[PDB]
Amino acid sequence: WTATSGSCKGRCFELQEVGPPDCRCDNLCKSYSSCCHDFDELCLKTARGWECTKDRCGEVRNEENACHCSEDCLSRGDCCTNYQVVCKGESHWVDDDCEEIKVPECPAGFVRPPLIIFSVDGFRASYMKKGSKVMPNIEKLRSCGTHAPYMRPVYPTKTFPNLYTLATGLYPESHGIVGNSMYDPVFDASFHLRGREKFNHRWWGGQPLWITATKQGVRAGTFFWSVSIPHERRILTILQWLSLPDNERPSVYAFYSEQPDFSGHKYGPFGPEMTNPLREIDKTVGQLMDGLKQLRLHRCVNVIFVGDHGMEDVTCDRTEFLSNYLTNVDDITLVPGTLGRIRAKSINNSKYDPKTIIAALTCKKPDQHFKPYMKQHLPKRLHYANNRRIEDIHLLVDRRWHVARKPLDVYKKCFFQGDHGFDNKVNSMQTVFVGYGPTFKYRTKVPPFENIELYNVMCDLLGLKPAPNNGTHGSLNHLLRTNTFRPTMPDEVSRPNYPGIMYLQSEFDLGCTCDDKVENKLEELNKRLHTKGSTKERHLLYGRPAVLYRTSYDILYHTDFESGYSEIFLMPLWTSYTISKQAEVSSIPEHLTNCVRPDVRVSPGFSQNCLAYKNDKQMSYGFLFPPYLSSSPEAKYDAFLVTNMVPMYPAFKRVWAYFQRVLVKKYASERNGVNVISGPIFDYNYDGLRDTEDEIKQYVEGSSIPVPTHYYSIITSCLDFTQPADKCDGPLSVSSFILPHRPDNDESCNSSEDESKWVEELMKMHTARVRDIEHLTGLDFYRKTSRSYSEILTLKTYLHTYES
Ligand SMILES: *[C@@H]1O[C@H](CO)[C@@H](O[C@@H]2O[C@H](CO)[C@@H](O[C@@H]3O[C@H](CO[C@H]4O[C@H](CO)[C@@H](O)[C@H](O[C@H]5O[C@H](CO)[C@@H](O)[C@H](O)[C@@H]5O[C@H]5O[C@H](CO)[C@@H](O)[C@H](O)[C@@H]5O)[C@@H]4O)[C@@H](O)[C@H](O[C@H]4O[C@H](CO)[C@@H](O)[C@H](O)[C@@H]4O[C@H]4O[C@H](CO)[C@@H](O)[C@H](O)[C@@H]4O)[C@@H]3O)[C@H](O)[C@H]2NC(C)=O)[C@H](O)[C@H]1NC(C)=O
Ligand SMILES: Cn1c(C(=O)NC2CS(=O)(=O)C2)cnc1COc1cc(Cl)c(C#N)cc1C(C)(C)C
Ligand SMILES: [Ca+2]
Ligand SMILES: [Ca+2]
Ligand SMILES: [Cl-]
Ligand SMILES: [Cl-]
Ligand SMILES: [K+]
Ligand code: NA
Ligand SMILES: [Zn+2]
Repeated sequence: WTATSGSCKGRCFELQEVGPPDCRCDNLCKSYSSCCHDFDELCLKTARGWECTKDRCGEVRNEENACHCSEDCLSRGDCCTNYQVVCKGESHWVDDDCEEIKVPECPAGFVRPPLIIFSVDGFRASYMKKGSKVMPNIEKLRSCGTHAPYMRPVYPTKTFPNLYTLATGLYPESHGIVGNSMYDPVFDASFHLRGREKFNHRWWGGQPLWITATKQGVRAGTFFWSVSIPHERRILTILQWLSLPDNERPSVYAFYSEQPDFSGHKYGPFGPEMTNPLREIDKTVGQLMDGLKQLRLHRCVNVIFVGDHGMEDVTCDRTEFLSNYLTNVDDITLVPGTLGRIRAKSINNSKYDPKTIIAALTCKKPDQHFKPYMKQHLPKRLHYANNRRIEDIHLLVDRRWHVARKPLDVYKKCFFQGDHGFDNKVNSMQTVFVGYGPTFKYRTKVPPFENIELYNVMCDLLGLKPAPNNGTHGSLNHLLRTNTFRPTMPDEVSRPNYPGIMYLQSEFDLGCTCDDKVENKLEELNKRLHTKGSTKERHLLYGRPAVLYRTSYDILYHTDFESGYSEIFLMPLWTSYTISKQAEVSSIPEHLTNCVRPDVRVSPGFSQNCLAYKNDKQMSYGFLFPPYLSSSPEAKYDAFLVTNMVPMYPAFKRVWAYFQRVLVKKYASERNGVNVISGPIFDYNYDGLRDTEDEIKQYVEGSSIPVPTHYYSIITSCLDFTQPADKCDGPLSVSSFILPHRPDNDESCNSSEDESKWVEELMKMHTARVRDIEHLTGLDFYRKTSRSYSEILTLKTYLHTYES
């Protein structure tokens, strides 16, 4: 109950929320049924529209007008945005030449350049080129400022997840807004876009920019705009706030447009009806820039033009129905559409079985347009699991499709021709970034980056210390003229041991055999040299990874590879090797098929053993440095050391062997050599973070050998592929993956076929950033290169997406 019979006189769009049941005049007032009686009359004026005309110039102020063309309007801060153009012979901002903004050019009393975030819903990356002819203001921002070819959203590629990631620098799993609808079992409550539920603070985790700003003495405008406030009035409201006195004036502002998403849903991304919404957004940008120019702020304010997600072609007829797969279809609740999430109708149902639901959804139809996953099995690059609001069963829906429970759900609740929410690597989901202003670079292209990075930059732009987030601070320094954040490499926590030969063969009782007894003085000194690190400059190109937690580990050198061998996990944390373009692939000789060799540098008590793998009927083993890429028959013996062995499901060994036997050499040939770092990952609680050993849920039967949840590889080469990987003078090129270590290949529908037909496709789905691997391993890579640390941070954030 509000008492809506106070007044908004002189409080229109007040910045501090006065508290119920005083009546409100800020702009959530609408969403709470709490506006003062006179809010519309006083705060939402519309008379005479939004543009000065020649006849209004010098008018007598009339306070009923929506905006003013009277002589006193600039000092009152409420002219129509085109006032100077119409009434003072000025040029529209868009008609002026691009002029570099080397320093902020701010009115007196401005302590720092303001930041305006101009967010556009559903603005697909390719609109920048395809609509260029009708968006002159946006094209000027883009060509004059700093821009990327596109910006990668987070998954799911929906509005609230992406805008709140923008505001927090957090993955949806961490901020809590994991979809446009959710259930929180702990709260026992449901969240929807409609409804008033979404306004409860309990949903919204992390620390959004406006709170970061306010805690550190920087004032913010509103970020949420009521749907009934027209765009022209949101712009005027921002410009009015910008004429407040210095002690009252915000430094950060946001403007939000429901378009072009709104029309894209109706008309598809490139429907003829989409030209007009693009024109209208551009005109709104024009109003802001002309309003800034009137206030002498157009060379003072940093503007960020950013989208939340793109838009794909999606129709009613491209819908998969769970009722075509399950019989029990009425025992589930599906969160439907461009993703699926499944849980039980009743938690009083003890008969509900995830495993049978998954099996009933797996490769059941030959052209099936969705794939089921337990959420812990989703590609780690989605970071979509560590939240109670994300249901254990997930469906990744093919682009251009929907999933629904039953057909009646689609015609008792055709219309739409566009939608979004797919995998965030999908081209049609990519969105836009432009930064324009004194702090951004001039006429600069930057590579595509992820929207989780922007929070740190926005904090830099405003002199704020960012709250802890998923960005990599420094990775976007290259966007900025000044206000760079000069990151420093994290300190190594554990220093390695460098063991020599300390154990006689007979001290080992591992139940291993190798056929390796086959006796020179030239070749005697050589082997010694290799075991002491003589080839290490070839195989370890970017220094040793730093271990950023407390543990016990050994560096082991070999002719063909170097490893960091964990005494706690009984296997390498990392294995590093370089494969030149000219390298030869060989087979595992017949006599060496089951060969495993004790490592006389490492104690029996810190070694794996062969017996465990023999007794474990489900578990086999593989090798991190592949025997197939041995430099010589003699070097090959090194690859069979027990210190190179790792636990692997037979089904996973199909993947791993094909990667090691065929793909590494392919990459070396295409990229002119590669450096490979491979190792295990343990993420049993699916939080994206290295497990401690007391979190491991599975071991090789009857042993203390932990079973990895995933295997990674980082594959680096020279960006200038005329230079070999091992003699690269300039920037690097990387691709990485985090393959799930699964006992079946049920994820791959074509896995009964030869590996040449499915393995590479799996690996692409599980592409990863180096930084993803860093979080999962507590390692820090690229410690010793020629390159600046900011560049390396950019490289560590790169994702190879394999889109056309
Ligand atoms: C992306 O970046 C983010 C942000 O940097 C990273 O997330 C951080 O990870 C940290 C490590 O996991 C984590 O730290 C823990 O937090 C506990 C304090 O928590 C509250 O306070 C903060 C600060 O204001 C707040 O942000 C938190 O927010 C969560 O809480 C609610 C969820 O209901 C939501 O409002 C919000 O969305 C957020 O949810 C998300 O995070 C939680 C976990 O915090 C998830 O469960 C959700 O799914 C969702 O993802 C909190 O309100 C602190 O209590 C923990 O301490 C334990 O462990 C330490 C080890 O040193 C030790 O001292 C103790 O043993 C202690 O153990 C005791 O508690 C145990 C666990 O309950 C118990 O089992 C023991 O036996 C003991 O009693 C811990 O420090 C930090 O909170 C999050 N921050 C955020 C915002 O998510 C994220 O990791 C990054 N992602 C990647 C991939 O890098
Ligand atoms: C998205 N949105 C809506 C909306 O969705 N309205 C419909 C749901 S309805 O049914 O109520 C009508 C209204 N205003 C906004 C803008 O919100 C933002 C803008 C930016 Cl720039 C950032 C950042 N950084 C963050 C946000 C929020 C979402 C975190 C507040
Ligand atoms: Ca949206
Ligand atoms: Ca973990
Ligand atoms: Cl916004
Ligand atoms: Cl959703
Ligand atoms: K076995
Ligand atoms: Na399969
Ligand atoms: Zn939409």
